[PDB]
Amino acid sequence: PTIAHGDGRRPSKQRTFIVVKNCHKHHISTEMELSMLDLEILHSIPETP
Amino acid sequence: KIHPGVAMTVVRTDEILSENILFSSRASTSMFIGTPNVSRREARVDAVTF
Amino acid sequence: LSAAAVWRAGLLAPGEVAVAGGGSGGGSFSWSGWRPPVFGDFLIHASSFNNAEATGTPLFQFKQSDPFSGVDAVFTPLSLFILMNHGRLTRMANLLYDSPATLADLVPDFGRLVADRRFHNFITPVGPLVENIKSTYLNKITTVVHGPVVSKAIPRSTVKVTVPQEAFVDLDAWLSQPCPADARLYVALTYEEAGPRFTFFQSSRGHCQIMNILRIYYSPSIMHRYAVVQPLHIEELTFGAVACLGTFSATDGWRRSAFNYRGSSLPVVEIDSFYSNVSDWEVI
Amino acid sequence: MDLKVVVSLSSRLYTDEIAKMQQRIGCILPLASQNVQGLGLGQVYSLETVPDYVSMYNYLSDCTLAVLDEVSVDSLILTKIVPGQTYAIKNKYQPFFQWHGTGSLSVMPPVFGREHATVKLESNDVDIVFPMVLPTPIAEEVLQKILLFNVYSRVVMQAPGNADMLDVHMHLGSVSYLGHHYELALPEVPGPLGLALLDNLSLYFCIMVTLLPRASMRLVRGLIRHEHHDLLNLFQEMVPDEIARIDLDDLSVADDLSRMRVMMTYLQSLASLFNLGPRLATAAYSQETLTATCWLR
Repeated sequence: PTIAHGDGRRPSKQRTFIVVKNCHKHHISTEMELSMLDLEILHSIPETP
Repeated sequence: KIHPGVAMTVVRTDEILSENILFSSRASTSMFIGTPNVSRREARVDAVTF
Repeated sequence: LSAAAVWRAGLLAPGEVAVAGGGSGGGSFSWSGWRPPVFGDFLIHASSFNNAEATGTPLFQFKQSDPFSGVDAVFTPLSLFILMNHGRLTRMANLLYDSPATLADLVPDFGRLVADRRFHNFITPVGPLVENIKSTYLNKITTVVHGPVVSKAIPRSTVKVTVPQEAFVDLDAWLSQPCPADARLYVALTYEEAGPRFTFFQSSRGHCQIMNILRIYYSPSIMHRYAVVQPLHIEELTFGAVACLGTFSATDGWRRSAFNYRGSSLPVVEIDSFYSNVSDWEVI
Repeated sequence: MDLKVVVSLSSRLYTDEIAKMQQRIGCILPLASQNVQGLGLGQVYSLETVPDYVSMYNYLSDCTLAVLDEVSVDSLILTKIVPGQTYAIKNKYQPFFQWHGTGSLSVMPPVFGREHATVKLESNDVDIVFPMVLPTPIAEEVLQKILLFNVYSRVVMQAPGNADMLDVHMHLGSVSYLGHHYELALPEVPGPLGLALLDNLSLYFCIMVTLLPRASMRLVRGLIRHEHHDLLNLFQEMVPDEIARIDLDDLSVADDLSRMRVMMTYLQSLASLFNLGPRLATAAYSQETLTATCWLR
């Protein structure tokens, strides 16, 4: 909005602002390691100790 | 121990390990959390790397 | 969780698999890829060997000129360097071996092969040693000739590669950021008026561009030649030759350790996760 | 094994350049290992430096190449080049080269002009120029042409009565192709690394000129005194004085063997010098859709 004045200033006629904001897209990557020599036995069933 | 006829302004940097106090208002930003998706890398000689 | 729920695709099986249909396409479950290397097995004389040296050492086979010999011994650059010192770091070299006689007479001609300066095409690199039985006669060794280093047995242990630090020269430390992903390891022959030498080069650059920087480094060694000698019977214009031993990971750098004999101490550059690939000899 | 290497930008890529980066999809870009600068060839080939095409050759040969397939704002996805995988490469470069030859592929610096491989990026303080992709015979011919030009333009500049500067720029000039002749971009000073390459080449040259097999001299003298071959057109029925004065001796065979031995070894060393820059072996370049399966040799 604006403010009417008594004196004659160059009056601002209903200014309308449109701003936009973009997304700061950024990601996270972790690093797990696993050795495969014990991964064949997780799908199977145990019978020997 | 004599004057060389030349004066020397001597600058110097200084790293200060300060601790900063952050303040933000309530609910200014909004986070969007994706779902964690897995992928595989090169299999090393000891292990595979997820 | 949803990580365990998305785990079914990323569990195993490089490539993928069409789970059902009119036909089954692709089977790679219960095999996590990681191509196993082929093994170059050799049978050497036990008198040509030292048992006390560690497993991951880059070897060098000299191919036998003799037809009536099923066996063939090997050279390591320690053994090779003390063989140059016998044909004509030394205090390290005598500490290992007692008698260079059977090694010098093992090759039929050694002063002749340096006289014609054709020592490079008779030494075929077989990469780092891994597997080693111990016998008093006809000892059998096995080296990972091409691919990743691994033990033979079902415990498939990584084998760190021991290259001697005093015989190794860094490239980038003497040059003082193109590609820090690839880390390649080169061995280089080097002639001299005193006695020849084998040296090693770590490089993070590519294979084909590495020789031109090696000439720039190597130029003070070639400025000393030709001032005191001039080749007749024409040979000797070649001054060393380089080849590729393979690559290793630059994410884990080389960590210096201590390969000790009982006599004294000897530092060594350890190469872990080495991917062996013997290429051809490139002269300078 | 992983190939997907994502690279973030740092600021908002403007929508005028997302269209041309949509147009440049499937091209090749040089890596640095992430960051934004150096992911391309602007850091070693700028406007300020005279383009030597050898230091940027050092950077592209020394670094693993990378395919650019997806561009988004504030994030773009790259894919490295690791030996053993057969990459899909599209020939999307304005100096057109059909791969009817289906030979081995080669990468080269942007010697066909700055404009054809550049892209402006007013988001950050980074500009990207692209490496040129082109077949093996054209690449080695343009390589020997740019070396011969940077070694002979300097000696034409060394001439005091340099009446003909435009002689080599129109005889050497363009590139040899049956479809068209495509004019290239020419430096005036060779730069340091180019003279280093000519230094090692001249070292090999003066080492190999000390051994010439003398029987071959007799053969070219006899063929000149036979019918003038179409391959012999460069002599136009003339024996040079130098080959006439190095044939004062006779024909032997004992020195010929060791001569040829050192010639094989030094020509293989020269080939190792000229097999510089990363190379691609091609299986079945598809013509109708301009894509090629290629793996790193």
